[PDB]
Amino acid sequence: STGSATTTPIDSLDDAYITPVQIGTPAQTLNLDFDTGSSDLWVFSSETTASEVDGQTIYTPSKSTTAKLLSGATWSISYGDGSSSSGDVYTDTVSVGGLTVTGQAVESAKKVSSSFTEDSTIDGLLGLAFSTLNTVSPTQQKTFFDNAKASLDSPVFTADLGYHAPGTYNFGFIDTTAYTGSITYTAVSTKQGFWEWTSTGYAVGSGTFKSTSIDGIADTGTTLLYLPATVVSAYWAQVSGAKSSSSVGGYVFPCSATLPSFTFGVGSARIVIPGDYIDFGPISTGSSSCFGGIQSSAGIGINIFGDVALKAAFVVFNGATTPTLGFASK
Ligand SMILES: CNCc1ccc(C(=O)NC)o1
Repeated sequence: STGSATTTPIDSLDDAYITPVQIGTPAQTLNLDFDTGSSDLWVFSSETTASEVDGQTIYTPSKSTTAKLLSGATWSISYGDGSSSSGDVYTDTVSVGGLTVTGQAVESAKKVSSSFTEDSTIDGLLGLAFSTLNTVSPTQQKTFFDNAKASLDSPVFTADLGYHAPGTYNFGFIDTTAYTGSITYTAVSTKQGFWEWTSTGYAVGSGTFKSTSIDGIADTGTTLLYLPATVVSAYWAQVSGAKSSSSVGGYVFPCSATLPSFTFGVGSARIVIPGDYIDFGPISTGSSSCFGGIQSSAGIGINIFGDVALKAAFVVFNGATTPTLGFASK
């Protein structure tokens, strides 16, 4: 089997991407944030505290003839941005882009933190990291990908995120029309439950490539690119008037600037992030200070190849017995 679904930016900055997901019978379609940095499929629901719902589409398990309470199961998750959610669990039929899993754990939110309530565009998350990170207790549950894997033509999914444009998530096949040149594959460690890999280095604009190992995670659920402070300082030093602002919480730059590109290594290959991808717009409406898309990972404890980096590539999440990542230009 295969599936193919379009993923669409939630706003003009590509702050996140939403993908429609069919849950239950008859189908209830929710727009979920596909997150390769977490392993829970959770939704706004008929159980969510009413004051914490503001415009989201909700899953109502009592309206699904295939929904079954997973008796005794709870979940509770805290993300790297300080957001959180928790609740109970149903199993139900979940389809993405024509690919159907029966008996998928659908984690129904009873509580969500303010950032989720305040974002009317995201109806929940679909985790695509390794199932070892799933929070359901006392019986840990599998991701949608892990449950689909055996049925797929090839045990893979791909992320093809757009810059200010829709893109695609494919499951079970590699669309050889969606990228240029060849795919370069690189080793993955699953020891922390992430798609963790080691970049071979970086360049700033037209500068020389610096060969240096950068361990990090391919994370579709993180907006920006978070890298070691040395690398980030070297990038922003090439932008007149850029500075790290403790009050704003990262590097800012004059909105009048033209940003240089950023290149990262994948083995002997190179992925170029155009400068425009690194512009996240005014810090507040009408400000001439703009927020940078490359930020320090210092304090986070891990480097994160988020959407800024991933949207410059066609990315293969290879879930073979030994997982690997693939990157192609496009
Ligand atoms: C786990 N991937 C999605 C997500 C939630 C919060 C964050 C984050 O803070 N990244 C820096 O990422």
